[PDB]
Amino acid sequence: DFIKNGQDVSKIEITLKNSPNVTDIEYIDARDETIKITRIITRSKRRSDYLINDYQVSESVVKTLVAQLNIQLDNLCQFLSQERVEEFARLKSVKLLVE
Amino acid sequence: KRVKIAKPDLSSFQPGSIIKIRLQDF
Amino acid sequence: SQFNWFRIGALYNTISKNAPITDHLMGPLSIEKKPLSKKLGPEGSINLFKFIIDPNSFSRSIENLFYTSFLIKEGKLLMEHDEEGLPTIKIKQSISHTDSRSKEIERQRRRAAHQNHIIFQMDMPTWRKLIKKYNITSPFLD
Repeated sequence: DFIKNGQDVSKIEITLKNSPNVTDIEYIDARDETIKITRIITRSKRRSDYLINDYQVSESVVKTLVAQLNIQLDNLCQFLSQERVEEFARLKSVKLLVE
Repeated sequence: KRVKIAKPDLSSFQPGSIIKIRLQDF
Repeated sequence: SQFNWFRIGALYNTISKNAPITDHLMGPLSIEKKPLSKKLGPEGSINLFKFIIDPNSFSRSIENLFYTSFLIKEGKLLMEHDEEGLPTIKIKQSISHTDSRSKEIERQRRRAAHQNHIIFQMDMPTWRKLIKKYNITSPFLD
């Protein structure tokens, strides 16, 4: 769905502020203030390859960066989707205690 | 003079925020 | 509850502020219902054969590989052949292109080219062999 019908590669680029509190970064200094993360989806290739300041990396590096930015995708608090909205709709006190 | 877009200076923006997003071939 | 909170209140709203005051009786009560490499410089190159060995420590080779390790993730590292016919260690510039796919095109270009893995670069016999001729070898990074 993301890939344009006909085009081989679909590209998203996202730029964030950088601070000297996150490790395992490529090409980017701690004093630098720019983190550029690029995701490309193509039909022919089936692998998890991301880009950090336009440098190819495995998804593990970007995942551990996301972990070190105190932001989480699986957790429902940081990200809310339709299924997650439905799950919050019928929410028990035990789930509140768990969170 | 020639029109210049606002400078995406990340220092002014709060840490962890996003200034410019590029969407290609969607 | 010790100070005159009325005398100040009496001075205000009367001497100053000229504010109209009205009782406004309860008239509506009675409503009628109406019914990372900043310091380094690129151009220098040297053999790698004692770039790895340090009389002090064996792990010196690993930190030499650590220089490659920062470049392993994207794979930009490529060392060029000298007279011996094998790649030679040298420093790499920071490189940048226009868009995120342009550099990607760059990396798969280098993968397409011939790769320098015919012989593992660090091997025991030749390092001693070069020591005997000119005693140069030596590391450029430490």
